[PDB]
Amino acid sequence: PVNPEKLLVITVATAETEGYLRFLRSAEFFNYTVRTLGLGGGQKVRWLKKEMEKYADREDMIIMFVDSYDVILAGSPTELLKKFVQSGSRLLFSAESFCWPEWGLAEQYPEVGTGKRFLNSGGFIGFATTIHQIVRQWKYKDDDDDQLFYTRLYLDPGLREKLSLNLDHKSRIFQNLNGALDEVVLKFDRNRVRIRNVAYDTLPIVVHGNGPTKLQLNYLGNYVPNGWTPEGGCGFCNQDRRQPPPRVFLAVFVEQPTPFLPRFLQRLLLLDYPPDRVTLFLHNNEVFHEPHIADSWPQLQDHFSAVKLVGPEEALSPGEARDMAMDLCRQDPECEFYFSLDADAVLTNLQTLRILIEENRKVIAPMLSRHGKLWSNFWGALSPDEYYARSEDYVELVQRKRVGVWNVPYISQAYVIRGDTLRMELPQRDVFSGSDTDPDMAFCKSFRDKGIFLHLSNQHEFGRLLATSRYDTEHLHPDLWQIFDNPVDWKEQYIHENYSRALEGEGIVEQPCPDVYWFPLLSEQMCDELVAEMEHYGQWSDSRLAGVPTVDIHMKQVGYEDQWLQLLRTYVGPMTESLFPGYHTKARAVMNFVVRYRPDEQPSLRPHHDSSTFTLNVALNHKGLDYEGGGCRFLRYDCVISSPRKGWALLHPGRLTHYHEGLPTTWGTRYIMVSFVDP
Amino acid sequence: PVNPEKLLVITVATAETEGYLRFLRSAEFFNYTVRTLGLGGGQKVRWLKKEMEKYADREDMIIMFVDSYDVILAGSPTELLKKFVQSGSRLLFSAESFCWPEWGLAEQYPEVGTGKRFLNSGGFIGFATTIHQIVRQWKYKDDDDDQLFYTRLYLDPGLREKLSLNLDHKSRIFQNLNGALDEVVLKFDRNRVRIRNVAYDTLPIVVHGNGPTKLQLNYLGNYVPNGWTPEGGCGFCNQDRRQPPPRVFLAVFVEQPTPFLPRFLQRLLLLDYPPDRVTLFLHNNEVFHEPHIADSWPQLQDHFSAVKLVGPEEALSPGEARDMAMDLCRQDPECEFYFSLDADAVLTNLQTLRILIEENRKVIAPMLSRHGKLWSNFWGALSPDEYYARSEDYVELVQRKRVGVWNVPYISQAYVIRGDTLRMELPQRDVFSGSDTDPDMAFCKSFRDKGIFLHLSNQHEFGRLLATSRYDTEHLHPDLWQIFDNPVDWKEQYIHENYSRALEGEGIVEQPCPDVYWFPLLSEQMCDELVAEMEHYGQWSDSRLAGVPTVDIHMKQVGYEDQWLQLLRTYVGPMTESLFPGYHTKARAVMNFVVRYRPDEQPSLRPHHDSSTFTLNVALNHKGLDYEGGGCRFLRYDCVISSPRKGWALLHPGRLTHYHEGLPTTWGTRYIMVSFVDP
Ligand SMILES: *[C@@H]1O[C@H](CO)[C@@H](O[C@@H]2O[C@H](CO)[C@@H](O)[C@H](O)[C@H]2NC(C)=O)[C@H](O)[C@H]1NC(C)=O
Ligand SMILES: *[C@@H]1O[C@H](CO)[C@@H](O[C@@H]2O[C@H](CO)[C@@H](O)[C@H](O)[C@H]2NC(C)=O)[C@H](O)[C@H]1NC(C)=O
Ligand SMILES: *[C@@H]1O[C@H](CO)[C@@H](O)[C@H](O)[C@H]1NC(C)=O
Ligand SMILES: *[C@@H]1O[C@H](CO)[C@@H](O)[C@H](O)[C@H]1NC(C)=O
Ligand SMILES: O=C(O)CCC(=O)C(=O)O
Ligand SMILES: O=C(O)CCC(=O)C(=O)O
Ligand SMILES: [Fe+2]
Ligand SMILES: [Fe+2]
Ligand SMILES: [Mn+2]
Ligand SMILES: [Mn+2]
Ligand SMILES: [Mn+2]
Ligand SMILES: [Mn+2]
Repeated sequence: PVNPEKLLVITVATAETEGYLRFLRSAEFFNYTVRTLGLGGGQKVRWLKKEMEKYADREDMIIMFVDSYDVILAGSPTELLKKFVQSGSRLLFSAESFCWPEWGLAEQYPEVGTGKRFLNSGGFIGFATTIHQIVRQWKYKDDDDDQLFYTRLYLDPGLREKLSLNLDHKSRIFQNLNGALDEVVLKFDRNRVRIRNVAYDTLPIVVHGNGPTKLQLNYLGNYVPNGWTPEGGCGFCNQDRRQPPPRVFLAVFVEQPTPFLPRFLQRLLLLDYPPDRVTLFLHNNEVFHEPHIADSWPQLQDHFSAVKLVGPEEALSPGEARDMAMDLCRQDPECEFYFSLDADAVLTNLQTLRILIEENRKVIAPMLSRHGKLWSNFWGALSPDEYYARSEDYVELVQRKRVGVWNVPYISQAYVIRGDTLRMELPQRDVFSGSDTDPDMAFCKSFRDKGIFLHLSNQHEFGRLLATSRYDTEHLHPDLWQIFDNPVDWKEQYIHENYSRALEGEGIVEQPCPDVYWFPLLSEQMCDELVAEMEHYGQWSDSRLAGVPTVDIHMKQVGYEDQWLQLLRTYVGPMTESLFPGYHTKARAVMNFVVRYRPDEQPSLRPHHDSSTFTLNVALNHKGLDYEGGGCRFLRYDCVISSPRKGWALLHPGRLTHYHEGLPTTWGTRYIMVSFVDP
Repeated sequence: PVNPEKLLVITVATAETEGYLRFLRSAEFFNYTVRTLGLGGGQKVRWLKKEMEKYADREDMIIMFVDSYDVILAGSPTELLKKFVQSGSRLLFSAESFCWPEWGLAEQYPEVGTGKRFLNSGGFIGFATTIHQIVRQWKYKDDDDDQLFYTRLYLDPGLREKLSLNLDHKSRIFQNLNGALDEVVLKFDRNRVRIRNVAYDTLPIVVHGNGPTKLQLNYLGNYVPNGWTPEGGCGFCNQDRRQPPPRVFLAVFVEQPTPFLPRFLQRLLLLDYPPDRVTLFLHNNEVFHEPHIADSWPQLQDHFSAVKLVGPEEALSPGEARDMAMDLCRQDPECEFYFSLDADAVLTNLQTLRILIEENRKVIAPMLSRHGKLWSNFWGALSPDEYYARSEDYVELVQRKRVGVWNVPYISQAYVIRGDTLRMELPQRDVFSGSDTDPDMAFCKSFRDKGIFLHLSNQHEFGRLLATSRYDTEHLHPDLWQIFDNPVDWKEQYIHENYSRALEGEGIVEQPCPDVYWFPLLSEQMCDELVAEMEHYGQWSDSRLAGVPTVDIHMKQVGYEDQWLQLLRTYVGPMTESLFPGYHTKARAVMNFVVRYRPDEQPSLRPHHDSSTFTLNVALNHKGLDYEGGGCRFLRYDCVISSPRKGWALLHPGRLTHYHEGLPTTWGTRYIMVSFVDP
């Protein structure tokens, strides 16, 4: 039984990158001793050769040399030394599928049955004496290949047998990922994750993301060895910092017509971060949003430490605008953090900026998804063309079956970047631009090209993404038509704030007349925009029974029937079934129309029955302020609703029993919305 | 100016028939002096010749000889004498269109332009001396024609010129009806009626219904001269009597299957006449009515002085049965009046027998019509074939625009006959039988053949006639299907007695639950016969909405849909419009059915909505006596109708609001009738 205190791990690193630190944390988890050369590829052997002179006689010592930037450790020193002894080798190299650099040498390699045949110098383990005898032979220069130097020495059949050199053909200790991606799966335990090679049924110690397998290693690195575990949750999510706070440049990008932009702009005033510590940059590419931004700008200027607007007049491309905002932070030594936030990102968590800063990463994004769907502001995997690909754990992340902070190949729409990273590691201006590749992908490639991890946190609920795809802007109030595409935000803007409480009970609903129910339905903004949309149409004027017309406009005339029918199904239907227990509705309504009452034209509506099972009657403006005059009188009951409430609706039967009358409007203008449901 | 005291009217009569008395009353109206020969046709001249010897020298005297049985006087003696002087004749005969008996003598008659050419001995006026010179020449015998005797003397041209004989060619004084029916119309005044000859524009004094114009004279006799006047009403209706009362034989004839016979039999017990003075004869030709009559017979026997039933077993024809009943009165000297009453005659006036007896006629019928139509129990006129013909005043009589007691050619279904008339004037037994002519016409001919008037009184409202035409007897309770043909009697039997008061108001209708109305609709007899008709069918088992069947029978299965739909239109529709002001109904209902609740089969009905605008729910039996168990529960109201009332119906909305439940029937059997109206 070899002594773990006799095992030394040697690696090379010239900077403490995130990949090097990820390797080190995996080594510390298993209590390895690590010796790092070069913190102050032929240069690797030069440093190792020098380092090995101290151990030229140490037959008692076992040394494992591995890369660090693209390596993680998955097993303990005890298991590692046990497998090394089981190999019966005195210096065991990692094996792989490809013979590089010299392809011609593939002939001299011994025949291997089912295992890997060729050597890989990214990982080997052996006695210090044997290793010293190999690396002392290096005399070349730093730019010459170390793989071929180790190669050439191995294919010397006399030296291979003298020093007992071997390759780990079946990945018992070393797992090189290149050419073996389909052999490697995660193997889970309670508080630990490692990999299994399903082709050889081994549990390797060293995971080497050699070649173009860096993202596959980033994926494995999110779990192995203590990254995320079924019982402890994620391991580095808590350890890395899970009076005044840092100064932030907040950059907002409006690159397309976007629903609910006034709501987004107002939400910027609500973010829970000292506004005297935030500098706002806003780029707007759309003339459609200029009034929205002009409306909000006085509040934004009074809120934040400084503000800057770059408008459509400047004709900046999205990539040119993102380069500009990011460089404004880069060239300002007081910008400690850069917060990029796209207009289609809805932040429900107002502490999002604090939470992301505390995670203490170079680059980190909050996870945001389209409501109820899988599409999110990140990708788990890339196609070889850098097109989207679904990763093995993407659904679990999006559905928050697994929460944590994840190393991912692509993020978008919202991220927080350390300002010192922009200055020291990505100093160039062409981060998003400079190629015909998409600006958002060019950004991610730029960071991946520097070995900077792109982190994604689903540790908290942060918000959602708006659908902007086919946002029809040919309306006076286009967000009225957003009931299908963004129903969550449509509800928060247009459905009455106290509706849900009324639907759930709590005594909001009233019964002012027998079997006439009264509940809040529409917000004041919905009422104003619906009225304004009706008057914008302008062409004013039904299924009533007396023994009966109104000046009105039907939803179909203005192209709002399908939308109003959706509101009926989603909000009125459930309300009716709660208030008339035993009745069930699909919210059929052929008659949906706004009627206008004025003393100048039609001020009243004579007694009648509606052609409906029940009628919805929503006031749309204020009694007293917008009109003087009565509301609705149900004759068989001697009951009048004298004071209608703007966003509140009446629910009453349409036939037989509720003969009703529209009392004359005596001043101003009275607008109501009425649907004859279930005819 | 000739003196009216110098005018003597001479007529002949061997008995004081109604026609003679009608003539006399018309003579008394104008204050004529009448000398009647023979109260103790050649015999007419013999009596006149003898009578004239007293006046052979009376040049101061004017004498008018007229028949009496078929004559009425229409003008005064003053007008008569004025016209006689204007004629410039000394003996003026009536003229007519036909030369009888000898047709050959038509040549010797003087040419007449537009007027009547030939003589008629039924009426003439002249000086007593001139008349004596003519009638003293008669020496023949009583069976020889008087017309030819007067004829032959007139066509003697020398005697015609010597005595100044003339004919009333243009009907200035005498109006013979035969051959001039289209020349004669009534001329009305305030308190007097006479005739005008429109062909000559005259106002005759003497109306002679000679030949086959006796019925036309009877028609004129109903008005002329003081018969019926626009301002005094009828003149003989009041004058002829308009402790114990006379004994009556009441004869009832059931000659066809007749609706509501139990009601007729019960009504016999209600007639306002001392039953100890009435003897009941009832003939029933129908086996269908034997149970009806057997049911009633103990009450009838205990009510009347004596009773006799002649059943279908005897195989009497209608004419043989009417002869038998009438002869039972004829051969009984204690039968002072015979009252014949057909089963299809509904007497609403319970004093009908008293009223008709008081009118003091030989034969008189109360006017009865089919409800709302013109057909009645009398004819105003006959075709020459004795088929029905409409008279000039028939509609006025039927509509009671003119009321009185009318001399008519035909009566049926109800009449009161003086018993002494049967004994002394119509002693034969073959009154209705003896020929292939219809029994009811043979009866009328028999009386007309004896100069007996058939009177008809519409002075009061007496009753109506049932439709019996196509009475379908293939039912357990055939009168249930009589809603179309006899709706007045159908209502009195089957509609709840307090329905009409409830429809008119008066606080009968109740509202036990909100918008559930409760009113009496069906009589207990309707409920029992409907239930019994359902069980007679036997084959027990819908448009309900829950989140829902019943053991029931639909009206269509038993052939009662059209009838029930008529009840809905006539009685439920108006009730619904009164109780739901503003709602209007045509009473559409596709679902009409009786459901049965029993603990053994289906005892309850789970909560549901009906497929209807409103639902009619009529209990059909008694809670407690027929079943134990609850009724109807409306869930949204916490309101139960625990005690249903047998003939009462519930009226409630069918959709949205009145989710309702049929509480379990725990004993017996519960029957209800339900219609889903206006689906
Ligand atoms: C929704 O309901 C809330 C509370 O039921 C309303 O807020 C109240 O408004 C009155 C005056 O308008 C205040 O005196 C109360 O203190 C408020 N309550 C709370 C809890 O703030 C609110 O106005 C309703 N929304 C709308 C649109 O009418
Ligand atoms: C129709 O209504 C009348 C009166 O409203 C009911 O007759 C009453 O019946 C009660 C007992 O049943 C008596 O005490 C009253 O004196 C009766 N009133 C009269 C005026 O006679 C009658 O029962 C109702 N008809 C039905 C079929 O229920
Ligand atoms: C690492 O070593 C320490 C003692 O220095 C020990 O307490 C700890 O449990 C070890 N951890 C592992 C994973 O071996
Ligand atoms: C008939 O004569 C009487 C007098 O005797 C007279 O009062 C009456 O008015 C007369 N009537 C007519 C109709 O001439
Ligand atoms: O003015 C009102 O409140 C009644 C409107 C109404 O009943 C209708 O539009 O049918
Ligand atoms: O039993 C009752 O009273 C309810 C009957 C009912 O609602 C129905 O027949 O639809
Ligand atoms: Fe209405
Ligand atoms: Fe029902
Ligand atoms: Mn490497
Ligand atoms: Mn309209
Ligand atoms: Mn005569
Ligand atoms: Mn049924």
